[PDB]
Amino acid sequence: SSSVPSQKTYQGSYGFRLGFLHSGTAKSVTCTYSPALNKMFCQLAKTCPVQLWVDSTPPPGTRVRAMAIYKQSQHMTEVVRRCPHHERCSDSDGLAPPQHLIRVEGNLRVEYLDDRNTFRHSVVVPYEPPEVGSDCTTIHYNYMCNSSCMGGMNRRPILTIITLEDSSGNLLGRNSFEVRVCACPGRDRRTEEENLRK
Amino acid sequence: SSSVPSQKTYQGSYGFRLGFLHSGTAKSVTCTYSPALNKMFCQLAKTCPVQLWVDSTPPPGTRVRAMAIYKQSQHMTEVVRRCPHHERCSDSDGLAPPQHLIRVEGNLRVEYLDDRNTFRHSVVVPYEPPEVGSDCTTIHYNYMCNSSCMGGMNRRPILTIITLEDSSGNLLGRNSFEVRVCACPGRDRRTEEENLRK
Amino acid sequence: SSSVPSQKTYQGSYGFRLGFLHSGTAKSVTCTYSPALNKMFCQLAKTCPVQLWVDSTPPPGTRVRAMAIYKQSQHMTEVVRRCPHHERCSDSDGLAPPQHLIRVEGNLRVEYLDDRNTFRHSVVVPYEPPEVGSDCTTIHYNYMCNSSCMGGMNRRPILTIITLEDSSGNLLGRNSFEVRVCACPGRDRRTEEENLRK
Amino acid sequence: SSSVPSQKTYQGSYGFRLGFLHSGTAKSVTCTYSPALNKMFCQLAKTCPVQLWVDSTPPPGTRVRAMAIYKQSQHMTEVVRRCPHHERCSDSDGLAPPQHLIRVEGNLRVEYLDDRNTFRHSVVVPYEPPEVGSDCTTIHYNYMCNSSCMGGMNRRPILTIITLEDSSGNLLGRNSFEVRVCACPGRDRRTEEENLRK
Amino acid sequence: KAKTRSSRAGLQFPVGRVHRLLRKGNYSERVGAGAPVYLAAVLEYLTAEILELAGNAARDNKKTRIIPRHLQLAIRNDEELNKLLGRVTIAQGGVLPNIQAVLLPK
Amino acid sequence: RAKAKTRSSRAGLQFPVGRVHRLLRKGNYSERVGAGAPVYLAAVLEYLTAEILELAGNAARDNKKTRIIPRHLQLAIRNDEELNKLLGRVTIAQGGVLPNIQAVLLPKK
Amino acid sequence: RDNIQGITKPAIRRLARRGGVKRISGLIYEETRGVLKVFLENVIRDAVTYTEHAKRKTVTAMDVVYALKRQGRTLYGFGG
Amino acid sequence: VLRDNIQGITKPAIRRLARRGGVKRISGLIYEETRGVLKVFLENVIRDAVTYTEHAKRKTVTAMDVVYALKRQGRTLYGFGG
Amino acid sequence: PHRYRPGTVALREIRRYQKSTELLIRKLPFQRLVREIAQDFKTDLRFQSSAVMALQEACEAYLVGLFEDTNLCAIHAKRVTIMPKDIQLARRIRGER
Amino acid sequence: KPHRYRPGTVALREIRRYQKSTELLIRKLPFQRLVREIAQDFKTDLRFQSSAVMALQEACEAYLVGLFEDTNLCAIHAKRVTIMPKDIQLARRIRGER
Amino acid sequence: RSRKESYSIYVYKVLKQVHPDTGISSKAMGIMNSFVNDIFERIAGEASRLAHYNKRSTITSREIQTAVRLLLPGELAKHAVSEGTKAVTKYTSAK
Amino acid sequence: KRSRKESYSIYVYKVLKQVHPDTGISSKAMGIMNSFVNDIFERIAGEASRLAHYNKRSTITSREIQTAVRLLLPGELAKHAVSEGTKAVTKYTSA
DNA sequence: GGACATGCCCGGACATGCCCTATATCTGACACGTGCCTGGAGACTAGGGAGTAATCCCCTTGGCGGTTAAAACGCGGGGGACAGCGCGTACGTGCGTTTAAGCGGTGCTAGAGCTGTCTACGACCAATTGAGCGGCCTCGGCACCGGATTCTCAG
DNA sequence: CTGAGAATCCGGTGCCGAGGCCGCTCAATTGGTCGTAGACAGCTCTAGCACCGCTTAAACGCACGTACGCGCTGTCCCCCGCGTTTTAACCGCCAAGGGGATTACTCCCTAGTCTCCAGGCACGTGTCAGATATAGGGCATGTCCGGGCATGTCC
Repeated sequence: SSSVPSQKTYQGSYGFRLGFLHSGTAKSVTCTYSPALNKMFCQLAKTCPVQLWVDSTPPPGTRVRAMAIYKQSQHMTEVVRRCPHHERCSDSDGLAPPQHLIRVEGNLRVEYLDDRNTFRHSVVVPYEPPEVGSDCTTIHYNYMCNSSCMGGMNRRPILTIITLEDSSGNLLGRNSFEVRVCACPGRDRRTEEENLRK
Repeated sequence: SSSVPSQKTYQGSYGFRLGFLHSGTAKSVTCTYSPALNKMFCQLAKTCPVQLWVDSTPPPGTRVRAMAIYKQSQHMTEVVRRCPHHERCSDSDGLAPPQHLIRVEGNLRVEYLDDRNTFRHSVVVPYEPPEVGSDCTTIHYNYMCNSSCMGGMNRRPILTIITLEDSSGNLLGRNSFEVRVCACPGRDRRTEEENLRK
Repeated sequence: SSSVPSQKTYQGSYGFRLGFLHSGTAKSVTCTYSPALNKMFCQLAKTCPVQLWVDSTPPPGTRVRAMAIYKQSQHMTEVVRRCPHHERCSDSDGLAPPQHLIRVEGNLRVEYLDDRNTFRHSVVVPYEPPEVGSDCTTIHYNYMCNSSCMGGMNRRPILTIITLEDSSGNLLGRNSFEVRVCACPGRDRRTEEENLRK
Repeated sequence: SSSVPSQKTYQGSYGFRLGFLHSGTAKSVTCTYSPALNKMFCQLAKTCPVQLWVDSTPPPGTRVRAMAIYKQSQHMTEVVRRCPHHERCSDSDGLAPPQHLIRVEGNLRVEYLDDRNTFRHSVVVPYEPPEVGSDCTTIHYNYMCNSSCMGGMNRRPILTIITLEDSSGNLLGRNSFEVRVCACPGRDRRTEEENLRK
Repeated sequence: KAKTRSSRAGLQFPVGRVHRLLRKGNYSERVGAGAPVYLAAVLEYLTAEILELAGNAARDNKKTRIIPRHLQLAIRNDEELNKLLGRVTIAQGGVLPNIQAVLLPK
Repeated sequence: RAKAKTRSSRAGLQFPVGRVHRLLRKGNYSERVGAGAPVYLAAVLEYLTAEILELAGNAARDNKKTRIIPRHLQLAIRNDEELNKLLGRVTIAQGGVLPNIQAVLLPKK
Repeated sequence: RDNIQGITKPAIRRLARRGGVKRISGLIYEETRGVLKVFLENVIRDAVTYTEHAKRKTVTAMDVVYALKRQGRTLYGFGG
Repeated sequence: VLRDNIQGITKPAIRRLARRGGVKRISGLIYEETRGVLKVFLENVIRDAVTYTEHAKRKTVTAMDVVYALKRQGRTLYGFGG
Repeated sequence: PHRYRPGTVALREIRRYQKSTELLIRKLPFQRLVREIAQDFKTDLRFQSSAVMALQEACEAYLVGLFEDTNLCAIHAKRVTIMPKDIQLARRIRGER
Repeated sequence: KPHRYRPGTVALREIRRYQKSTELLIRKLPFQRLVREIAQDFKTDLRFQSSAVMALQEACEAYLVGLFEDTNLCAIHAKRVTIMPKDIQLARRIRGER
Repeated sequence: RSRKESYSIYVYKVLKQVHPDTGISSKAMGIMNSFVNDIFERIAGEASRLAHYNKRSTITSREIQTAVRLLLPGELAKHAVSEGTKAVTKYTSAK
Repeated sequence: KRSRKESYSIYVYKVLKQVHPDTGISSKAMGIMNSFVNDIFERIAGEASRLAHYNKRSTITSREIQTAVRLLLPGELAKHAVSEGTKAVTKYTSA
C-alpha cells in the first residue's frame, strides 16, 4: 500500500470504546480476549464478538469499519489478505470476496471495500444503537485465515482497527486490538501471557 | 482423473529395478530412503537421487517417466499437484510448469506432460545407458511441495511411479516408492520406522 | 566519483537524530546496533530498522535519503555498489536496480537515484511524521551484499549517510553510522567491541 | 550442456597415464596431489604440473586437452566456468578467454575452445614427447577460481579430464583427477585424508 | 716477569701509553707518576658511561651492535654528556626526533 | 769584546726579541726554537699594535682628546672590520659599545 | 637570601638601555636576574676552583680573568 | 677551470637539509641566501685546509687537514681522525 | 584522485630523514663546488676521498643546525615559513654575521 | 599644564646618554653582597679581592649589554619593540647557552 | 707494517666489561677514537695551562683532578673524581 | 722593591711615539694594550706549537709562525704582517 | 484436551577465506689469531723542583657617619601588543620528463710516505752588562663646576 | 612657531696620575761546544684522477589549489614618564688581622739511561647477521544443521 492507516486510539465526540466478552482460556476456546495484551485469540471462521460502546449516540448514517494491518513496522505497508489456499477454497458466504481476511457475520447490509488508492481491504456495516435494554452494540467478525498461513499472514501478528466514521467516511472515532488467529486460542493466550513475565 | 495409473511392480524384459543411496537418518538429511518402508523422505526442492538398474540395456529411444499418485485408495483419483502458494511463487527453473510437483534437475531433454485424457502430470527423460564401465543410471528428482502443503497434498502420502517406456509410451517396466516431503527427513523416517513396532 | 559526500553530523532546524533498536548480540541476530562504535551489524537482505527523530516536524515534501560511502579515506572516492555476483543474481524486488547496495523495504514511493554527476547511488523516500502519540518514524533498509563480497565492498567498512532533504533536495539535516554486513552480526559486534579494549 | 563428457579411464593404444609431483602437505604449498583421493589440491592461478606418461609415442599432430566437469551427478550438466568476479577482473594472460577456469601456462601453441554444441570450455596443446632426461611430458595448468567462488564453482568439487586426442579430436586416451582450488592446499588435503578414516 | 701499572691498578686503559703521550705532547718538562693513572682512569669511566648509554639505545632499537646513530642518541639524550659535548658534531649521528609543539596539527 | 747591541735593534723593531724568545722557550711550546721565530712574532705584534694605536689616536683626535683611553681603543677595534673580526670574542673594559640605533626605532613623520 | 633584590629595577633598565632596547616588559626583570645569577654560578665556580687549586683562601682578580677566558669571553684590563 | 658549479647545489637538496633541520615550509627566496652561506663556509674552511697543506709541503689536501681546520673553527668533526 | 593535505607529507619527510643517516647533498656537485672554490685559493689541488666526505659531513651538519635555529626563530615569530631574514637573524645571533 | 614628552623621546635620550659613556650602571655593593652570597654556596668564608669584584662586574655588564643587543634584534625581527621573556629565551637558545 | 696508535683493544675490553654482548662497527670505532683523543687533548691541555699559571713544572694528580672538575659536569665530575681517587690510592698502596 | 714583573709598556710607548709622536697613553689603556699583546702572543705561539706537533716537527721555525699568523689574521692584515716579517728576518740574517 | 504432527529459526561449529609472523639464505666487515718489534717496565742515578716553616706587610674586612643621588612607589595615559579578519600569492603536492649522480672496471702517474745521510742549527753554560723595572717627583691632561648657547621635542 | 627641558660648549680651578729620571739587578747577549733533527735525495707503491658505460633515482618544469604571510582595524592594558618619598650606595676615615707573597732549608720525585721483554699493531681469515621468501600460525568471517520451539490437528 502507498500508506499506512493510523492506529491511534481516538474516542472522539461520542466516547467510542470497544468491549470484549470474558471467555476464559480452555485450549479449545473459539474466541478469547486478553486484557493484559489487548489481544484477541480466535479460531479461523469462528464468531468473534466485539462490543461497540459510546457515551452518546452518533447520527444515523454512521458506519463501523474494520481493517487489519501488520503490527510490525517493517510489514505495515503490506496489505493484509488471505493466503492463496484459503483464497481459492470454496468458503465464501455469498457476500464476502474470497480474498478478504475479515468478514462480518449475520448482517445483510455489510459492504466489502477494496480501496482503489490504498489497496486496503475493509468491511463496513451501518452503526446501530444498542437494542433497548442493552448498553452496547455487538458486531460479529470472522477471521478467515490463521496467523500462520503460509503465503498469507505467515506468522506475522496483525492489528484490527475499528473506526467509527460518518456517511462521507470521515473519522468519528478509532480503536484497535491485536489478533492471533490460531487452532488453540486458550493455549496460545496463556503462553503469551506467561511470557510477559519473561 | 478418469483413471488411476497402475502401481504394480513389473521388472519386465530388461530386469528394471530401482536403487537408492544409503543416506542415514540425521534429523534434517536432504534425502533418505527407508528399505523397511520402501519410502523416500526428502526436503522440498532438494536433490533426490533415484538409481535405475537393468539386467540388459533397453533400445535407444527408451524413456523414463515419473508420476505421483495419492497412496490412500479414496484419494487415488485426485491428481497430485502443487499447492496454490507454491504454484504461484517464483521458483520455476525455466523448464518445469509451475503446477508440477515432480521435476527432474540437470537434464536439458526433460519433458513435462499434462495428459489431456487423464489430467495427470508427469516428467519424462530419455533413458541413458550406464557407461560400459558402470552399473546404474541415476536420475535426480525434486519435489516442489511438502506432503503437508495445505490446498495441495494436505498431509496425504503419495507414491512415485517410475515407468520404463519405449519411444511411444509402451510399458517396458514399472517400479514405485512412497514419498514424504518434509522439513526433517531423518526425524520423520526414524519416527515411522519406530511406529512399525507399534 | 568526482566528489565525496559530507558525513558531518548536522541536526539542523528540526533537531534531526537517528535512533536504533536494543537488539542484543546473539550470534546471528539479524540486525544489531553498537552505541560504543556507532555501528550497525546486520545480515544480507535482512530488515534493518533505523529510527528518525526530530524535535519538530519538517514540511510536507521533505524526503529521507540514504547513501553508502567507504569509511577509509583512500577508498572514499570509490562508489559503493553491489558485487558482480549479487548484481547478476535474480533478487530484485521489482523496485530496486540490481546494482544498488541499499534498498528500502515496504515503501511504494521509494526512488532509486544514480547521480549523473557524482555517480553515487542513493535511495530516497518521503518523510512521514509519526502519529501525534508516537515519537519517531522508522525506515527499514536492506543491505544487499556482505561487507566481504569480493569485487564489491571487498572487506572495506562503509558508512551509511542519512540526509533529510526538502522537496528540491536541499539539505535539512544529516546523520551517519558505520555498517558491517555479515553472516554473524552478534559474534562480529562482540569481537569489535572487545578489540576496543585492545 | 546438452551432454556430459565421459570420465572413464582409458589408457588406450599408447598406454596413457598421468603422474604428479610428490609435494608434501605443508603451509605455503601451492600444489599438492593426494594418491589416496586421486585429488589435486592447489592455489588459484598457481602452477599445477601434470605429467603425461605413455608406453609408446603417439603420432605427430596428437593433442592434449583438459576440461573440468562437476563431480556430483546432479551438477554434471552445468558448465564449469569462472565466477562473475574473476571473469571481470583483469588477469587474462593475453591468450586465455576471461571465463575459462583452466589455463595452460608457458605454451604459445595453446588453444582455448568454447564448444558450439556442448557449450563446454577446454584448453588444448600439441602433445610433445618427453624431454631428454625424462620418461614423461609435463603440462602446467593454472586454475583461475577457488572451488568456493560464489556464483562459480560455489564449493562444488570438480574433475579435470585430460584427453589425448588426434587432429580430428578422435579419442586416443583419457584420464582424470579431482581438483580442489583453495587457499590452503596442505591443510585441506590432510583434512580430507583424515576424514577418510571417519 | 713484567707486570704493568694498569694491572696493578685494576684498570683497562694503558698507563704506559697515556704516560708516553703526556711525555711527548710538549706539555711539561716533568710528569708525576699518578697523573697518567688518574687520566687513564677518568677515560675508562667516561668510556664506560658512553658505551652503557649507547648499548641501552641499541637495545631499545632492537640492535645488537652500536652504530653512530646510537652514539648520537646517547650523547644528546644525556643532559651532562650533551653539555660536555656541546660543540661536538658526531658524523652519521643525525639529530634527535624533536618536533616543536606549535607545529603539530590541531 | 764587541759592543753589545740587541736583536730588536738589528731587526729595526721595538718589541724585545730576547724577551719574546725567552717566553717562547719557557712557554712549554717546544724543546727547540729558531732564531727567526721570535723576530717574526715581534714584527707581527708590533704591526698590530701600530694599527690599533693609529686608529685609537684618530678616534681620540676626533673627540679632541690627546690621551688614549679604553673608550678610544674599543671604538678603534669595533670600527675596523678586520680588527673586529680578530677580536670578535673580546670585551674591552671601560670600552662601552658603538653608538647604533636600528632604523625601526627612529621616530616617523 | 634577599640580596638578588639589590640589582634593582632601574639597574636592569639601565643595562638594557645600553643594550639598545626602547621598551621593557614587566616580566623582563626576573628573567634578567635569573640569567645573571646562572652566569655568576658558572663564573664563580671556575674562579673558586682556581683559587683552591692554588691553595689560597681569597679569590683574586687573576682567578676571575682565567675563569672568564675559559668561559669563552676574554676580559682585558685586569692583568694577564 | 670549473665554472658555475654553485648551481649543482639543487633546490631539493636544500629542501631536504631544511627537513632534517625541522623546517616544514620553505620560501622560494631561501635558496640564494642558503647558497651564499654555504659558499662562505667553504671559503673559510678550505682556506684553512689549504694553508695547512701548503705548510706541510703537500699538494693534496688530507682528511686530517680538514678535520683540524674544522676543530680550529670550533666545529670539530668526529670520524676522520683525531 | 587522492591528494594529501598540505603538511602531512612534509612532516613525513622530516621524520623519514631525521630517522636515517644517509647524506642528503649529492657527492659530485659538492665536489665540483669545492674544487671550483679551491682554484681561486691554490692551483691544481688534489683532494682525498675522505677529505671530500669530511667537507660534506661538516657542511650538512652546519646547514641542518642552521635550519634548526632558523625554524626556532620563525616559530618564535608565530610563523611557520622560513624567510631570508630568518637566516640572517640566526646567523647574526650565532655571531658569524 | 606641565610639560610631558611623548613615550619614546626620553627613552632615546637615555639610550644616547648611556651609549656615549662607559661608567658602570649597576650598583657596586648590592652586586658584591650577591657575589659573596652565591659564593658561600660553593665554599664558605670565602674572600674577594676588590679588583676581582670589579672584574666580575665589568664582565656582567658587558654580557648583559650584548644579550640585550641580541634580544632587541630578535624583537625587531618580529616587528615588535618591547622585549619579553620569550625574546630572552630565544636569544640564549640560539646562542647555545640553553 | 706501519704501526699506528689506537685504543681499540682497551675500548673493546671496557665494552665487554659493561656489555659483553655488543659489538662495534668501523665508523663507530672511529668515532670512539676521535672522542677519546679529543677528551685527552682537552684535559691534558687544561692541566698543562693550570700548571704553567701556577709556576708548576711537573704534571701531578692535583692539576689533573682540578681540570677534570672544570671540564666535567656535576655528576660526571663527582663520579670521575671518586673513581680516580680510589684507583690512585689502590695503585699507590700496590706500588 | 717588589719582584720583577715584566710588561710591554716601554715597547708600546716606543711604537706609539713612532706612529703618534704627540700622543700619550693612560694606565688603563696601557693595561688593555698589554692584555691584547699577551692574548695574541698566546694564540700565535699555541697555534704554532700545535702546527709543529701535527707535522712531527721538533723545532720551532719561522714557517709555522707565519702560517699561524695567516690562519689567525684577516686577509690584508696577514699579507702586511707576512711582508714585514720576511723583510725583518732577511735583514736580521744579513747581520 | 492431551498427545502428537510437522515446519521454522538459529546457536554451535565447521568450512575455508586471508593476513601475520617467524623461520630459511648472502656479504663484507668486524672479531679473533700470529708474528714481531718497538715501546713500556724494572733498576739505579742525580739534581732540582716542590713541600714546609717563619716573616712581613699589604690589602682585604669590618665599622661609623653623612648625604645625596638613586631606588621605590603612585598614577595618568597613550601607544604598542595582540587578537581577529580578509586576501592573494607563493609554496606545497603530484606527474611526466630528463638529467646527471652513482656504481663498477680499469690506468696510470702524481705524490704521500718511508729510509739514509749529514750538516746546519738550536740547546746549554759561563761571564758580562746594559736593558728594564721599582720608586720618587712633578706638572699638565682631564675632570669637576657653572653658566651661556644650541639643539630638540611637543603642543 | 615657540617655550621649555636637555645636551653641548666654553672657561676656570684643581688634582692626581702619567711621564720622566735614577738606582739596581738579573736576564739578554756573546762566545764556544756538541748532539740531533730536519733538509734533501732517492725509492716505493697508494690512491687520486680520468674515463667509459649503463641504470635509475633524483632533479626539474609545470599545473593547480589553498594555507599562510601580511596588511588593516579595533581594543585594552601595561609600561613610560614624571612627581614625591625613602634608603642605601658611596666616599671618606680608621683599625685590625690574616693570608699572600718571599726566602731558606731539605728531601724526594721524576728525567735520563740501560736492559729486557711482552703487548699492541699490520696481515690474514673466517663467519655472522640483513633481506627475502617459505613454514608455521593465527584470525576473518560464510554456510550448514541439530536442537528446540511454534503451531496445526484429532480421535
